[PDB]
Formats: sequence, structure tokens, C-alpha cells
Amino acid sequence: LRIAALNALAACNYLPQSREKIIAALFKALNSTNSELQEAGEACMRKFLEGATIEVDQIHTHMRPLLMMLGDYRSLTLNVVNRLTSVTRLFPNSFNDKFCDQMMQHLRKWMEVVVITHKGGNEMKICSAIINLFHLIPAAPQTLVKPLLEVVMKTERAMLIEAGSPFREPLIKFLTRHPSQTVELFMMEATLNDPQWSRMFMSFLKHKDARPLRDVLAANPNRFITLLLPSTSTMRLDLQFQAIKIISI
Repeated sequence: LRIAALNALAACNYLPQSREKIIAALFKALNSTNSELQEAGEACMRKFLEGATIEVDQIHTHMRPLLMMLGDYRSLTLNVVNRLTSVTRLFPNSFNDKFCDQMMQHLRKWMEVVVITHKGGNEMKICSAIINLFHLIPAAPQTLVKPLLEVVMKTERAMLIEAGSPFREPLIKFLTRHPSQTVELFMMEATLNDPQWSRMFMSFLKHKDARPLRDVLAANPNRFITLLLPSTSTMRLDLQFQAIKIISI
């Protein structure tokens, strides 16, 4: 009933007198702890925006209670991250670089909590959703790639998981947004020698969505020619093997 009422209300996008009340109701539904009501709020807001504008001040005022609450990392429940995801999908401008830095800090703390829980034996879903949030914020800088890769590698190494890791699916979405930065970070000599990073690079390159990364690598074949061979000799043969594996992919 609430969803049907919200859908009927969002259809009144053309009445200029109504808009403030409708926008308030849509933001209330978009922030609902109920999952179905949250999704309905997102869909109704998307429909409402097709025929009505909404100001940035309205978005900030309506989202202020949630943004103030997420100052601490324990406040980031899966519902809160879902609401932030919906807000950044509807209103990409809303979130800036400092929000990305705060989300990075919270993600680091939640990954530490995931590692602690694994050592002792929803936090994995919180972590995955937080990683997924980054690629939907247009203001997310390429400088996030290195800390994000470092924290994911640390968590996976602690948990000893590669195939079952749920961090790869959102991370590859973020990496494909900055493919040159990712390729240059992984194609460093020390990083190509470090077997864990080389494995993570090969796994990312094999992904279906990793076409931008492979296109970036393919655009400069001359990079491989330095790695094809002209205790140091052990490193050069490893670099040649990594090069031939990348070319094979």
C-alpha cells in the first residue's frame, strides 16, 4: 500500500505547489530501513525526476540526518550503504572527494572487523557494498586505487581467499573506471615480482568487465619488449613469464 501511494504521489511531478511535499515523501521512502520501501523510493524518485527538477540544497537538507550519522564506522549498516548507493545513483553530484576518503577509512575499519571475525571463527556485505559505492561516485579520484587495492589484498591475505572473495566484483568495477592508473600500478617491476600482486592482476585481467584494462595494456606493446629477456637473472625470467601470461590473456 505504501509503495502504491508513493508511486501515485510521484506521478504528480507537474503540480508546482505539491513538489516540496512530494520530494519530502520520496526522500522519506528513500531512507526507509525497509528494503522494499527503499527500492520503491529510489524508483519513484527516478520517475519523479523525469518531469521535475530538484535542487542541490533540497538534496543536502533531506540527506543531512543520514550524512551526520555516518561519521562513525559502526553506523554503516547494509541499509545505510544501500541508501547512500541510491542517493549517489540518483544524484551523482552529491558526494565529493572527502566523502570518498571517509568511506575509505570506514572500509578499512570494516575490513579489519571482517578479518577479526574470520580469525575468531553481514560485515562482508557491508564491505562489498562500500567498495561498490566508490565506482558510482563520479568524484572518486584515481588516487583511491592504491589504498583500495592494498586493503583488499591485506584482507584477502589474512583470510586466505581468492576464488571466494566477494571484493573482486565491485573492485573491478572501480578499477575499470581508472584503467591506466591500475595498469601502471600493477605493471611496476617490484609489483610484477611480488607473486600476490601479480596473481591479483592476472585475475582482474581475466574478468569479463576488464576490457578497459586489456585495452590500456594493448595500446602500448613496447612495454612488454622491456620484459622479454634481453641472482638478478631470476627476477628477469619471472618478469618474462608475467609478460607472456599478460600477452596470453
